[PDB]
Amino acid sequence: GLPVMNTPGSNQYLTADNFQSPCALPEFDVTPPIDIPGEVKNMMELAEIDTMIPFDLSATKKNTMEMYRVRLSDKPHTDDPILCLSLSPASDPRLSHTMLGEILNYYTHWAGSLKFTFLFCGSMMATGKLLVSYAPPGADPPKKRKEAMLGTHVIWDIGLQSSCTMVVPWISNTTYRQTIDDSFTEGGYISVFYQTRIVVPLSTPREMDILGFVSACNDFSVRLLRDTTHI
Amino acid sequence: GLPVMNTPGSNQYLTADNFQSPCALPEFDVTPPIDIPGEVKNMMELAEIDTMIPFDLSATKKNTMEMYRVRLSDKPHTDDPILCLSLSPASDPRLSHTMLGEILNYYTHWAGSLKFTFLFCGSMMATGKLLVSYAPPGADPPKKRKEAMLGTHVIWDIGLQSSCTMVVPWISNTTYRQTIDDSFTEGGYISVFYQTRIVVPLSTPREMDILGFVSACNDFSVRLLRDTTHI
Amino acid sequence: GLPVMNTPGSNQYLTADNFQSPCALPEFDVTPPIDIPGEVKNMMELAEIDTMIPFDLSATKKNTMEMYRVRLSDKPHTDDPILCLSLSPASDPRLSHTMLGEILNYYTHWAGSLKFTFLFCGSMMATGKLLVSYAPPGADPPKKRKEAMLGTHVIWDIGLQSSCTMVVPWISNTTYRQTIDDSFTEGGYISVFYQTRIVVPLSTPREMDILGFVSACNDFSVRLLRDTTHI
Amino acid sequence: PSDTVQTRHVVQHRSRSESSIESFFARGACVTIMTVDNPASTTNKDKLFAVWKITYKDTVQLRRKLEFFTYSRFDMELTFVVTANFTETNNGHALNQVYQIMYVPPGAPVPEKWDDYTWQTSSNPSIFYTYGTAPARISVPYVGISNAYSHFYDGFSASLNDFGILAVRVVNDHNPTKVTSKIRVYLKPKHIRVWCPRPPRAVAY
Amino acid sequence: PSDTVQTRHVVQHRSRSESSIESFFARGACVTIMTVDNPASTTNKDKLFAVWKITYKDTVQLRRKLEFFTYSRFDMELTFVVTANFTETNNGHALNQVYQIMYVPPGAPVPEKWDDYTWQTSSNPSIFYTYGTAPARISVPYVGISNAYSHFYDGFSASLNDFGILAVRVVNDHNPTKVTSKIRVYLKPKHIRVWCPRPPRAVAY
Amino acid sequence: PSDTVQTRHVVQHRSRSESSIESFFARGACVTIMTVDNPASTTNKDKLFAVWKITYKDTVQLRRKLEFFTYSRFDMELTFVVTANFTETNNGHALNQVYQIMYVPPGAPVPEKWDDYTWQTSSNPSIFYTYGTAPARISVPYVGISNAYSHFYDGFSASLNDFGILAVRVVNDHNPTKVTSKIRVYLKPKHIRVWCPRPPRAVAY
Amino acid sequence: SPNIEACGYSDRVLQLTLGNSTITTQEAANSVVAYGRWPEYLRPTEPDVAACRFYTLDTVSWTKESRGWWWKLPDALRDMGLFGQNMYYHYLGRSGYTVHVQCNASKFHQGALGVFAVPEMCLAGDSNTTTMHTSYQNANPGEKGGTFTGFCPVDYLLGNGTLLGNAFVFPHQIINLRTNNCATLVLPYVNSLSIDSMVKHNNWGIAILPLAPLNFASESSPEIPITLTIAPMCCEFNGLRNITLP
Amino acid sequence: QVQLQESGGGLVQPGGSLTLSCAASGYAVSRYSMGWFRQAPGKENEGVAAIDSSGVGTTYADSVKGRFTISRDNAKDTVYLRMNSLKPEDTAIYYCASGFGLSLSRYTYAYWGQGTQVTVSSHH
Amino acid sequence: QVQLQESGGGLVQPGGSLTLSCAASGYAVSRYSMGWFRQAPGKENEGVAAIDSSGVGTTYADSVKGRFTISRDNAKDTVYLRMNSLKPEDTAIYYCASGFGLSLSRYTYAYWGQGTQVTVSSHH
Amino acid sequence: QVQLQESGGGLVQPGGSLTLSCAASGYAVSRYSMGWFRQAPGKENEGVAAIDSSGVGTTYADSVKGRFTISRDNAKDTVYLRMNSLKPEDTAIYYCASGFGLSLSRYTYAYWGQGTQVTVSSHH
Repeated sequence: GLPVMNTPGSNQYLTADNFQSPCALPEFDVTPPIDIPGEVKNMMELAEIDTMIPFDLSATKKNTMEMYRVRLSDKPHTDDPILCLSLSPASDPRLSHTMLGEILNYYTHWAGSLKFTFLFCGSMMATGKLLVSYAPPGADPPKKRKEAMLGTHVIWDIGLQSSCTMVVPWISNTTYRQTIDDSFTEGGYISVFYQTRIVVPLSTPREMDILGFVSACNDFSVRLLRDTTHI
Repeated sequence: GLPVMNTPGSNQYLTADNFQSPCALPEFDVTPPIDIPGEVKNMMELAEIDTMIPFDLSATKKNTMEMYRVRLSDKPHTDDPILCLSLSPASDPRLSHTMLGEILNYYTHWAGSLKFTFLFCGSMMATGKLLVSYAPPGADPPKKRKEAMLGTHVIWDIGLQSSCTMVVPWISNTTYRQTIDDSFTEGGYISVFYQTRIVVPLSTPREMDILGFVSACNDFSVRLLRDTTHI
Repeated sequence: GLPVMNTPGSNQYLTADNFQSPCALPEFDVTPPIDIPGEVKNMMELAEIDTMIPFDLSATKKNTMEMYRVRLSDKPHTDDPILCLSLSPASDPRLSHTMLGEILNYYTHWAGSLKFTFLFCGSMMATGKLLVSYAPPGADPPKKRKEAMLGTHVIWDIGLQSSCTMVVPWISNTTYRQTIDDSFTEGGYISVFYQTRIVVPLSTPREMDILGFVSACNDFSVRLLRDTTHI
Repeated sequence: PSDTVQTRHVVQHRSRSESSIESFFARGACVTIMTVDNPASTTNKDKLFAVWKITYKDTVQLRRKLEFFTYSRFDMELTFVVTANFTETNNGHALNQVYQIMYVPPGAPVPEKWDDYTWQTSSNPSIFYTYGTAPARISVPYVGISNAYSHFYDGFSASLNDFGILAVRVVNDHNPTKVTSKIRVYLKPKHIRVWCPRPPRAVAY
Repeated sequence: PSDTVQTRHVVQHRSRSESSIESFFARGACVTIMTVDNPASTTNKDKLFAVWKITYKDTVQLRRKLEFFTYSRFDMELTFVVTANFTETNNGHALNQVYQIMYVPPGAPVPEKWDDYTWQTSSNPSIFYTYGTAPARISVPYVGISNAYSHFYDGFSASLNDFGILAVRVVNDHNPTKVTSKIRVYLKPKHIRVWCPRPPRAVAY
Repeated sequence: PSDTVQTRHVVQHRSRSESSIESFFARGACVTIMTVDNPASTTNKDKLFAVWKITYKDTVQLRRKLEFFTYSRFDMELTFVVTANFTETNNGHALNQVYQIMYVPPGAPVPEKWDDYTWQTSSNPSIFYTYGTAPARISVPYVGISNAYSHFYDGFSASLNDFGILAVRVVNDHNPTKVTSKIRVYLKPKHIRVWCPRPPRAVAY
Repeated sequence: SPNIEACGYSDRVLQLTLGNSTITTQEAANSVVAYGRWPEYLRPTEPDVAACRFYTLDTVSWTKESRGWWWKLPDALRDMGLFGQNMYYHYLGRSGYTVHVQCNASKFHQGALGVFAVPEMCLAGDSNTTTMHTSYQNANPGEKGGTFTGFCPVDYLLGNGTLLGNAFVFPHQIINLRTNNCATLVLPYVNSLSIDSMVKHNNWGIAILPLAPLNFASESSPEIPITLTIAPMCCEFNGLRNITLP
Repeated sequence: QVQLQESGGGLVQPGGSLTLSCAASGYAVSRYSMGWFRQAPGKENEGVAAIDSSGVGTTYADSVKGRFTISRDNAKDTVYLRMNSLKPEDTAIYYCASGFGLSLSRYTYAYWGQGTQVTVSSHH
Repeated sequence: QVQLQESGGGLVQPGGSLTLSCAASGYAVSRYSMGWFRQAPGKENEGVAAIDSSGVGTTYADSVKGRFTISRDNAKDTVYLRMNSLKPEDTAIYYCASGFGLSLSRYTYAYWGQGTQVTVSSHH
Repeated sequence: QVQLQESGGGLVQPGGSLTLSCAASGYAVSRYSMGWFRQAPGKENEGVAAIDSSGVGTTYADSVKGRFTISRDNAKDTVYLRMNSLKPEDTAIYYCASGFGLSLSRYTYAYWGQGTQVTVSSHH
């Protein structure tokens, strides 16, 4: 017989191995596959589809369907932003319920860009100008209009285009950022301000709503498969 | 001096590393190797040689040399098989004392086929027909002849050919099966039944014996080197 | 949306991963690099520069600047070596304070050769012959001249060349030797003996000193980044 | 750098290999724990046999992961880490035991009494696992009656798909010192492919 | 074999890849521990905010390693493993919290009261981290004002370099049941390059 | 699928790399534990030195593995993880110690008294290991007098082969506070080749 | 391992005449080369066909109570003419063996005789801290040979603490009565050295154990016999020494 | 999981000067600004007071202003809203939240309080 | 390691109705059928009774049949062989084994019992 | 870290026969030879006595010889220097060290003792 040698590692079962085992059913005719439309290849492709961000997670409005309707009120020109979203995936409760967030709860690292969309749902005739602004990592979330107005920002026109897109880049220190709340490494800050104010024709409801959608970009990737399932 | 940088990992000894160390004996003339016949290249080559399966591990017959002699008795046509071997390597005590089994106690996974041989040691003139049958993974071990007769089986003729081979395939769910008793994932079932019965000339001993040999096939492989040595 | 699947590993942060993360500062003009002389590429290049071995780590002379001056005394022809250095990196306190030693406290394994230099600092006119000897791994450190004189040794002439180099080879059992004090796997033994004795002109100080330098060779390498930092 | 136009995104892939479907599910997870024994005692409860219907539905870890899709095909690999020990506080002894594990293809007779004919099965695959060696392993390919396993089946006739049943018992006879044993079952779906992607089940199962 | 001539050394390289500068420092190490909270109580000490100046100088592990050189340039990656728990011994409840982590580029206004304008910052990058997901990550490239970070600066005007400041607070309002949380910060210097190599600091820092 | 002819087997290799001879034995295992000390006390028992004859025969793990064959040639790599601590319950102090480990080629004088000439050895290789650094390592190539090491030698003249002897002692002189130290020895046989394959020794050694 | 099926009965009688010796083999076919290596010449004094002729040992009787038998090489052949002399007249000697074990019985006898050739077969003495043990004579039975038991080798442990069911790892053939009468084993020179001291070190161990018991029809021959014929293949020795006439 | 426990909520009577308090779990106060919102019976939520303890930047509602005082602790990590001169409209259910922020706005907040009602009603 | 402890073996007298019992360690009864074999003094082993508790499929020896009753527990995992009307031939050493099986056959068994002799002899 | 604790050092008077002792921590005595060195007041260090317990190879200084006796234990791992017939010059601070060695030489030593002075002075 061929002179062999059992090295350390034999008689051990690796839960993440890749060996070939005896097939318990010889010649079983397997029903062939068909093109059922919607084949998926990788998880990072589910994130490439926008999901609606639950902006309002307040006491009464959290868990109800109103956790998506961002209401532009009939209040003054208070520079306090009309919405500030912390672009810190796990260190901020809001971005963790999105599809894009769900996939990021199955890994430890993430790289690439994330894009924000804002579909305005206001009485056709109604107009105005809002200022969607982003403040790069580390820098404190902009509190006054002018402040935000100096960082990366788009002055989105209600009257002209209904849907507003703003792609937040990948201005990161390391090559891979965290998905854990060890430290609050404040990434970006998607911030929306009243540039002008809303102008309404005749007597159309003075408080209409907006929706926000977040998704991954083609350059978005993840690593180190970890998980957390409970009982 | 060349600007270097000590990364994390220095001053650590990995028990499974592969570095080059200072050779404690410079220029020691090493006695050259000779072709001593029987060089081995891999462990999986020791399994490629049949070893005798200890079928009878009963109280008195276990540990004695009779643990290999499978005696075809002078009993009736009771459909209860004349031998059923569970093809569940570690989850069945019998296949673990074979050479093929020994190597599988040094790993965690195994793939490929296993072949069974049956050398009949009965009085030349003596004849008969036995039915060596295999039942694929999961399905319960065949208890009645007819039952077994419908699954993969060879109707081995005593009178014609002395040695019977039956290659059990690799009809496995995963790509690598276990070598641990976590669950009794019943693989195959090598089963031998009395197809006819034994016919003996004149008055030659009516109870002769058979031997069983198990081995690996060229496509048989293992992974994840683990072990268990005690005191 | 693209059908994806979250495998085990998601939402885990690997401290040694390599992913791409969002860059917190988009378009920040980074001050370009300049050729500041002395760029380093690898740590193993800092060892390639000789460092002075602290031979005398005695009670009073340890920690003071005299821990480098090896004084050739005005004593007899006692065969007891004038210096024996154990070439067992971590298992011998002296070779662990050298630069070459420092890098070896950041790994677990080391291979390749180590070279020893001896710069004699004695009154020009002064002469003599010393015997720098090396005894390969395992063999006991040579105690008598003759003994050492039979192993690998260079009979360094004070009067002729001031600096003496002796390259200790890589005569090692395994492919990578340890940097831990688990066992005292005695490697080499750099040993210096009085071949002749020192001869001094007129009345010049009869006790001058020597310095020793150790470094790595181009074939020297390390592996498995480990560390030990304390408080 | 700091740029916000409205392009598509920015660049092209940046390597995503470990997030692919095959590597998402390529991690074996416990699916159940089957407890057997060899009672000299007439314990018609644990009575040697223990039968478990092969369903992912029992464990959470593997469940949510599989729910991210509506349809799937997957060659199923099973591993059997079998562990034992003596029950009673006694210096009683035993010889190494051999367990028979049976995979029974979907839509067959399910074994009851550890006795009965259905334990011989001329067809059902089985694995005789001698104790104290590397755990046992068998791969049951896509055994669906349809073109994919329906994670969420809509409509009428819950028997999701039926991946079969596992039955484990001791083969050795009645030992004076009663031995308990737990049969851990692991399931690595391999060559997995999925279809329509649903939102993840948020709550508790 | 046993040879002692006086050559250069003996042979040519034998593979040294894992000892290279990039792989020497490619190991993330804790740099600090920032403790926050959401006090319904007026604890003007921990008062939500916690500010830490980004300095390696605090931790030893990363320090000595960086001291082996005099100059360096390194794109800095930060990771934020955020963990929480309730303080008071009470069956009080809370909804998942969202923490805002702010990176502030070197030479900006450092936030004091958790309140003040400097927390809105139209320019300073921030990261809103919802709890219970993969830790947050941002990469701040070489933010030096010079051509390299001076590990040991000689001369006069210790503010070594200034890599910025991190401020973390809870965004949610005052919950009846007070929740403490520790923000661990990890720093993997990437694309690192170094210059003049000094002897290692032997002693205690 | 379900097929039983009588061919040779079925197909061709399917990858077996990690089961190869080189990777079977490429795992270092403890071979012994040598205890030394630096007694100011005249403990003519432990008296600094500790000599151990290099034999695999002492440890089981490595033994059975090597017994699967009858003959072998193997370049032997040794690693020395040296650990220490103070004995007496006292706030006594010590400076870092240097241990000398000596490999002595098969068929030489074995050292007794920690004193004697045989500790200088103009020929025997030695390794001076300063404490508190990466463990020491030396590779002693095939030092057999034959063409292979005889695992099971049949016939007459048990001194199996003789792979040498290791002697370890403290080099530093008598410290007021007595320090004990254990020298763990690891053995990774490298470039291993084997010959006639015997059945494995089943029992206890 | 040895799963062959020549014919069954008898076909042709091909006789092997090597020098003065003449065996008439059952046929000749069904031969197993150990590890697939032929006995070659050291790559000396070559006594050829003079020292390369068939010597036949004692024919032992296989009975219903037989536990087995075992021999040693060269040992057994130390009392055989020329090869015996060349063994005691030299300090060096390397030579292979063509062990041809023949066993004749009637078509009314049943059983299985397996011939296992064990290289360096040390016999029973769990004294690792010391093998050899049993004296030279108790270890060297010679032509007569020693016997296994249920100087005490335990059959199920192949007389060395390793289950006989694994023995099949060594070169071997199973003479299974109903099949072949003959078994052929060519063992090349295996030793740790190039050439060696034949008187001291035993290169091989032919062990014939009973796999199946003997069962003769009603009443017949209470026992059958097994013969061992061995022949030195490509024999060399260095160098004569005072033809130390006895 | 960040916890903000809303305590100090009880019945006052037109002119009351009660105080509310909330602790910070999982994070350091200065990492998140802190605020309050009231669900007026049968009405939408209104911002009341919010400051970030980092540097303490005070901001109040138009009605609320002057009377109410938002203060923050960094030692116990608590927010103390001194609800001075409570009036009949101020009969609402308060909630403490952490923002970014740094002031009154329906959104821009992360973790929310459970619930507490300060009833500003003069009764016998 | 699967343990089957053979208990309930003692001296009876021609017509005895004793009972034997064996526990199941390391495995669940239904995974292995359960049986008995007796070593008749100076004779080869004979199959006596065997059933698999999975669905309980009874099978007895030709001599033994009717009188002896094989029953199985899945709670305590025990096999109870009610050896009724014991006769002089039934003076043998019993052994409990787990099979596959599902009945009487020398082989087809895995784990074996230690040993117990039920002597069916009427003595004073 | 190897520890050698230098004990047994005290004031003797011209003709004293005191003894010193040192333990071996971190290593086995036979792995390192053992010695002594004295710092004569205002002088350089001088080798006194050294042996390796492996096979016990005795070596003494020219002055010291005969009178002083170096002995080693392998059980307690201690070195016992019987300083017999102590003289006025022998009023020095001793130190125990482990070498390689196997004798008296300024260098060739690894671990060193803390310090102990044996004063050989006859006083009242």
